[PDB]
Amino acid sequence: SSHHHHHMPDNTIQWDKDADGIVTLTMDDPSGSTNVMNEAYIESMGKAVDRLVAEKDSITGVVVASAKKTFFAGGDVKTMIQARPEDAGDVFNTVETIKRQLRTLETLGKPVVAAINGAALGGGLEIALACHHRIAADVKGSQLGLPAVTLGLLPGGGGVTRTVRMFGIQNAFVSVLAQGTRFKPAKAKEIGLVDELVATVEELVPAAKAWIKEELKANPDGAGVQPWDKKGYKMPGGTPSSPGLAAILPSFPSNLRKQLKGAPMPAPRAILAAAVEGAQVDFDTASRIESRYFASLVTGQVAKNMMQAFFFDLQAINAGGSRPEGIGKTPIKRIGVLGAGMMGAGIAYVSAKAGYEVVLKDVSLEAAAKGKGYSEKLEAKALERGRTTQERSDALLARITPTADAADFKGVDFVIEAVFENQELKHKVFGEIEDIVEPNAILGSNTSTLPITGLATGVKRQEDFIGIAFFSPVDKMPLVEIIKGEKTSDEALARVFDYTLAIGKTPIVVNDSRGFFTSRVIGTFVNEALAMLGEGVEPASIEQAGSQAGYPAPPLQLSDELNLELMHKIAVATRKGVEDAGGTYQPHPAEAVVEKMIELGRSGRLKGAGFYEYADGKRSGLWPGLRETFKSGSSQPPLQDMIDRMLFAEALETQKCLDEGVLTSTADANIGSIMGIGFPPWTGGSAQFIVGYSGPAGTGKAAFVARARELAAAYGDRFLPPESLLS
Amino acid sequence: SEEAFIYEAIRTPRGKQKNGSLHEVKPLSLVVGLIDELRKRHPDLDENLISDVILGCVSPVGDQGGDIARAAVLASGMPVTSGGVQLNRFAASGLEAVNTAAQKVRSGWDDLVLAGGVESMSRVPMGSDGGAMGLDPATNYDVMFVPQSIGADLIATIEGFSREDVDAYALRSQQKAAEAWSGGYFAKSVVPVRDQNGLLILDHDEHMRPDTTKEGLAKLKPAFEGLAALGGFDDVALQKYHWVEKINHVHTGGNSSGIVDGAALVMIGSAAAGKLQGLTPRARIVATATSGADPVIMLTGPTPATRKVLDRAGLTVDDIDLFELNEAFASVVLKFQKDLNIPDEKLNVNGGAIAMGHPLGATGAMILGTMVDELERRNARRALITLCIGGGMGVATIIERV
Amino acid sequence: SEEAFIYEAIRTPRGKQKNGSLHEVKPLSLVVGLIDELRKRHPDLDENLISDVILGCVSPVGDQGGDIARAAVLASGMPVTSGGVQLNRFAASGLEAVNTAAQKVRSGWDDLVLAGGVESMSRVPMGSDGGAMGLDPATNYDVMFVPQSIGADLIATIEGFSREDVDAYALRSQQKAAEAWSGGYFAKSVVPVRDQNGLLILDHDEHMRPDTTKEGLAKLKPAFEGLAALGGFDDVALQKYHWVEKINHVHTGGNSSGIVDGAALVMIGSAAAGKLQGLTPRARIVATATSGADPVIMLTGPTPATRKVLDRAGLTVDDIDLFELNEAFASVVLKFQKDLNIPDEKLNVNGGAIAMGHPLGATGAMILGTMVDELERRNARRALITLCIGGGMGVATIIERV
Repeated sequence: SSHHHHHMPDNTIQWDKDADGIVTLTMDDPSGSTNVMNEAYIESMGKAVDRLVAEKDSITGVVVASAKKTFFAGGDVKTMIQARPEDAGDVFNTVETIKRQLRTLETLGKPVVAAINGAALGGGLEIALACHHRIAADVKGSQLGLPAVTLGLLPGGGGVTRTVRMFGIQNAFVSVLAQGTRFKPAKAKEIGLVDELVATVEELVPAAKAWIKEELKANPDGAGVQPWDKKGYKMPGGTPSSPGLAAILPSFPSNLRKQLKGAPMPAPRAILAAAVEGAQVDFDTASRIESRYFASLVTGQVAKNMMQAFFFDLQAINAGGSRPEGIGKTPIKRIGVLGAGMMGAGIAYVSAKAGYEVVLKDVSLEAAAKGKGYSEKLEAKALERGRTTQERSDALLARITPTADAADFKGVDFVIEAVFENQELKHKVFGEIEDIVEPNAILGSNTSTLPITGLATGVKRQEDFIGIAFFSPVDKMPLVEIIKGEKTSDEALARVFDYTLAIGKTPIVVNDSRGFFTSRVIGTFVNEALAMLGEGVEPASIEQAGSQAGYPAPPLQLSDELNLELMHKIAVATRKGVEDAGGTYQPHPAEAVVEKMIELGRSGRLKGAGFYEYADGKRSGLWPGLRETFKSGSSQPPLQDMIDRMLFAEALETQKCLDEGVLTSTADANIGSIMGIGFPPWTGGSAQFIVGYSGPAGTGKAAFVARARELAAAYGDRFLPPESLLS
Repeated sequence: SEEAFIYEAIRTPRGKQKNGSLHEVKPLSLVVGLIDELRKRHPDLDENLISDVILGCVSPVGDQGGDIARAAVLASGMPVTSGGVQLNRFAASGLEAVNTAAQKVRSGWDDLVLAGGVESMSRVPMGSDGGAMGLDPATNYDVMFVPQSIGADLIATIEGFSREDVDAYALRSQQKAAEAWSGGYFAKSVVPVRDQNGLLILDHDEHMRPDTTKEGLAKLKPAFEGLAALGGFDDVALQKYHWVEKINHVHTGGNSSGIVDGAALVMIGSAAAGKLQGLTPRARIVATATSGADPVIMLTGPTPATRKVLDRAGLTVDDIDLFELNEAFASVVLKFQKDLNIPDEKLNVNGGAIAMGHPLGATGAMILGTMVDELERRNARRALITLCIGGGMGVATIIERV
Repeated sequence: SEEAFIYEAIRTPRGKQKNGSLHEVKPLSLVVGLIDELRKRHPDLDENLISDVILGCVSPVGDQGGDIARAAVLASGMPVTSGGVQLNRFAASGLEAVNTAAQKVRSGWDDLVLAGGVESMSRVPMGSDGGAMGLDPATNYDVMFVPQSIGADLIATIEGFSREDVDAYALRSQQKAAEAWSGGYFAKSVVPVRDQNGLLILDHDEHMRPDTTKEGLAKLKPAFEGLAALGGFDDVALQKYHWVEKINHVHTGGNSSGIVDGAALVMIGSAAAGKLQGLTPRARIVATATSGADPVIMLTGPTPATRKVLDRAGLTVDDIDLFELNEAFASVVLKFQKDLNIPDEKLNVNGGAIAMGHPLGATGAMILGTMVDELERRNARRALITLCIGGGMGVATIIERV
């Protein structure tokens, strides 16, 4: 139990004690460009902390700075993902040592100030939280927060113990901890996470040493003593024993299940537990409870799932994984968007938000103005929130040129298409514009189901034709499904791949096939629900099984947004792809349920009536007559079987897309399923859900095969596992 | 081996929270006053044979802390060899104190035992003792904690009980409580609370509103709905009961139990203890049982607890003459009536907690003493006492008039 | 009728107040961990036969409020038909939970019952539940309230026990507790407290100071004397014991019980319940008794409680092989030894609360489980368990190895 991990890595901290006795610890990791909490940092901080305890006589203050672009970000994800349940001892001792170093730096009896130049994420803020004073530079792009919950972990370096002490249980949980909210340096000072702000980063350290000289002279007793280390400390909002908090304290876990909708996500409940159980005891005991909960998550499967998808899979896609293996760079000078609907308007926004000159075009100059107005009601609601200025927002709306004339595309080197799914329509619309724009222009098409191979036959330069499937709403949905046609050039992939990164979105590469990958897998999801409804399952259970599985929207509710008559046409197109090939089409039992609602005149919310009942443009409960139509309640299977049916049907269909070449890697399958079809993040993706499965039959791919065979022996042959993972 | 008999059973009038007559009386004084009444009824009783004094208390904090049963033994002048223990089983703490006392007698290791409960909710509010499951996030999240208020609305929504149905039961409870006081059924049982000088403080269950109308209950608001929609307990309860779409908030202030003060005492002993002390038995404990159901609904407990005590005693529903379920919520009683097909002429014949109030720690002993005196008035044989318990628990007790 | 048998008896290591290992563990987790151990010992046990879970708790407030027994049943995954009740009889709450469980079995109305107690004194200090008699002036004045600390000094002053005498008993308690751990008598009984990951937190009674010397105890100060001289409880105690001139303050921190955390569980059931569940009995509850003495001394209770349980079971002091009195104070044990002429080779053979600590709610079950395992090691027959209770009470229990 020391300051070091062992009782030969590099050194990551500099030392500088001026003639006034103010030590300046400048973190500067040589092996990388980001100060990350690794094994080399723990040894460097131990040598620097032990030196502070030995030289405390000739020291009057400490300033913690950094020499990178950012302050300090995250931790060693390579190691936390490998920690097995038997490694919980080393995981517990490691975070205990990291907090023992901070607790010594915190209780040093001298002012310790943090100079936050850039990002302070995860373990970065937890070092600043251990400081008595915090100064942040108001540089755009600097973030401050504890986003450990996104990776399935909790801030186990004093983040929970100190944020609860600074703001209270209620404030710190909902605003800082439970969602991993990232804050600007201006918003951070607003809530108390930052105490002072400076214009540039050069003002940081001289102001930190000026604050220490002021704190020592004006407050000699309380210098270097945190508010919770004083005698009369009173936690904001009270401890769990005070009457004010104890009256509303039972509502905290219930409000958490209300937000998470009963999803099996163990991280947000562990954060709430360590937050309350830490307020009942002292800091040093609270610091140890925070560690025991942290080691419980690291050795768990859900954390390894999220760390695999939200870190390794995301950094691999942004690295250029599924990019063409070797291609150069070609810029974009003018973007042309066809159609001013809900899709074409948002595309013109996210393109113009990245500073791209957009020439929006619909059939009419009237609707083209209403297409730009979609982005106007996005900048106005952003101007009300104070995130952008009037100068920048007027430059964004100045790049979009709505029009109805086809010759205005003269000079466009990147075309976007966003009209209905009609092959003869897309053939003529592209035919009116192919000879107008630059010859090098990319001919992109935002398509849902229509194959890109057939759509490319309507243009002369088929190598420049490609599919760019966005997602509604375009301003927030970050996935872009890039469909690769048979004629599509390899350069066309890179030009669109680089464009997606330029607009801050995550791309995936998909080979042309039926339903692509998102629309193909999300269909099996809504089909499994409609299958249950036809089997006599209660509709209220299907909506709970959908939300408890981890989906953002229940399936029947999604089956109303996705027009019920639109899905009937998808089954018609699939019934044509097989019976025009000779084979006998085997229809899914959900297709008969769709036509049963079509015959009743309830084909989704668009008609004003589907599975729910709608009034004044608002969803108002389920249809009362839905139970008599399908004899609901006649079959009552376990809820865990319903959850596994909607999850396996998507995991099995994802595995088929990997074999059929629809997807190249599993990183595009995991990230593509989450950021697109809405797959539960606790699974880490639809492909990760197979190898990371955990149930009452085992763990891993082997247990997935047994459970899939168990579901197939009771709910149809469609649940049998493919050969790519069988035995 | 030994047979447990109820020799006495008394209780105090039930006050109220807002401007209650018993808000000035310490809860220790409520237990002492009932002990003083037992001496008034049997002055030549050797209190050294009293082996234990068992009290039920759901919030044993402050005035009710420190083994109030022992504080009642010392402050009333009882022999110091009478012990005293306070147990907490939520709303059934009073009935379980009677059960524990009766089971102590059958063991032959105790002769004569006092049992009952006490709860001054106007001085010690409900939940003042904290909560191991409600306040702990890890426990509140793991086991789905949704307060009893919503669990009643969920039963009514599941079993199909309308707002008029629960108001129809709350009305007859106000009537049968007013019919019981007018006929003087409680004159022998209820012991008026008098101060030190002897001046009267309260002599009647003052939470009653006997002039209640069907139209007056419908004008009320479900104060149980805002706490559910704001706290988020509606969605939590529906996550386990996934086959229910919407919770119908039917429970208001006029069809739920009242927050009142009170205390009750029951004298239990063996046949040899009563003969030696010159006491005649008034009832005999046939059998007791403890079971439970799901904790999310929290109130389906009295259904399997009644089935367990009936099969253990070798009886059926037809063999029982009176059923007494604590009227914590109206839908709880209608649920119990539908599960076992109970004729409502045998279900809370002298009203219940909806009109007269529900003191948490003492209700189990109050409704027991009500059934002992009613078996004698009706000259009936068997009576069954049940209570719905927080945490999805259930306790039932069968008594037989002797 | 039915015979009550002890099938299992386990406990946790006892922490300490100042920088205790169990200060981070919620008391609910201490009861759950022992339930997890019982499943580890009997995985093929139908827990639906478990009729009740009775826990003793002297300060049921905050972490220990809200029927922690029920919170232990729901949070451990036990069947919801297992009930749960928390009773408070001061220091004997754990033993009375065993007594109430055993008396429940003899009544035939319960099959298999868990019993024990829990008290995290480092998180919930003693007296946090308030006090009906201590804080009420009318009750504190009428019945003469003088804390247990002075009552021990009064017994030593009355019975003529010197400072060296109580230090001679506190020394042998530190030795016989160190001799018990070295010989491994507690290896089967004590269940180490492990966290969620399984990492060890505490595996030994850490309040012990086995390197205690006779000269080290004499250097201590009676912290029991300043509170008596300032609060004025010396003169109050001497007003009833008027034949005593001066109170000799002999009790310090080294010869009194320690303020420690801990929890214990005992599995009790009928012979038919154990045969059906594949369990073999380890001991049999012969008889229990509840008596008491004067509340001003507060600790002369275990003397008539032992005489009552011996005459009821038809035995004498010579018929008992082991005596186990809770070492709340040294003079309390020397008093009990002199009243009944007990050979000190039969009195707390494996140490006691002076060395290993005294968790209020769980000590009665801890020292009981110590006597069950010691009757098997010694291959003896009968053992008698007693505790001194606040309020001048006393509870004794005789067990017989089977």
